[PDB]
Amino acid sequence: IVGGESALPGAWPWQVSLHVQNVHVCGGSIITPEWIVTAAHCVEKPLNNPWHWTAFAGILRQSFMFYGAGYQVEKVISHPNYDSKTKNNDIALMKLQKPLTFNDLVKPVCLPNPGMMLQPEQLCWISGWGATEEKGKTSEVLNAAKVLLIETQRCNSRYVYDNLITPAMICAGFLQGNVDSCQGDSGGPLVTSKNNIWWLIGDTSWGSGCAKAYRPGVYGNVMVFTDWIYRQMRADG
Amino acid sequence: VRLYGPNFILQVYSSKSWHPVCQDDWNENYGRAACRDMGYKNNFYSSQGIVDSTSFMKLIYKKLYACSSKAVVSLRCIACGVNLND
Ligand SMILES: *C(=O)c1ccc(CCN)cc1
Repeated sequence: IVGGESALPGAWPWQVSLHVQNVHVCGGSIITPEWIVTAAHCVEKPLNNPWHWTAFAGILRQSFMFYGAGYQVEKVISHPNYDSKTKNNDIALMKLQKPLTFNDLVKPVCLPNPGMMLQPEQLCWISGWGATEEKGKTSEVLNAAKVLLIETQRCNSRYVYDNLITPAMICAGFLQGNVDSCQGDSGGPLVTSKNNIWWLIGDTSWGSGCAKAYRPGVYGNVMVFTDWIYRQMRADG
Repeated sequence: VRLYGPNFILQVYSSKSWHPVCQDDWNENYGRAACRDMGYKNNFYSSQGIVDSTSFMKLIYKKLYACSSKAVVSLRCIACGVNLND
């Protein structure tokens, strides 16, 4: 998160840090006690197997995420139409071996329903442990920032992403830059409040550099994938 | 089966139309059936009824046919979407 501020305790209780080899790699979003939504690009070979993955929930600071205290991931499921070249359909699921215990610091986000009728420039939040500047290191503390949805037409224009923004993608940020996601934040949440509920609108996916003008963040459009997610969750058993 | 919009309106598809479900006869035991059907296992939260498509569906999720009787189903399968400042 470039241009945000330290998250408060329990502000973003669905945010998890996903670790490989005892370090933060990725963000994710809790949707059930056992199911976590992330990006497909995070679990590309050679990180497709569940054994490499642990999840920390409910902890703001990396230095309080202790070896052996995380949740072992048991299943990794990438979207069948994930295309690594274009980053299209960049959503994956992780299932935990043991369910999480919900409390004040650890709670799920709502999957989006069709008919959300979001504003074209809906006010959203992003959170995570990504760099706080382009090419920086993992942030010790979880950060969050307000961003607006950027309209697809505008995002696909010649001076922004030029026809790279598909229907399974949504853009967010500011075209002046300064506030954005960055590396480490990927797989993490883009959320918005509506009707007094926080909804998962997107999963941090891709874009060019961090916090540069005309180079916003691109998110997987979780609304287009909810039915796949429901099928995945139903099939498990 | 699906929940539609920010009020979680249980709808069912033809068999090019979705049609909500009447709160006539509904209980929290029929609520769980639609939730498991959606993939949520033994997760349940609330299944209240709310204000009204014109064609509805009255009474697991193949026991209904297109009706009218005041109030539709609002199904929440999980307590989600809350944080520090509510
Ligand atoms: C993932 O870590 C990731 C997502 C989006 C961006 C682009 C922000 N302009 C970078 C990295």
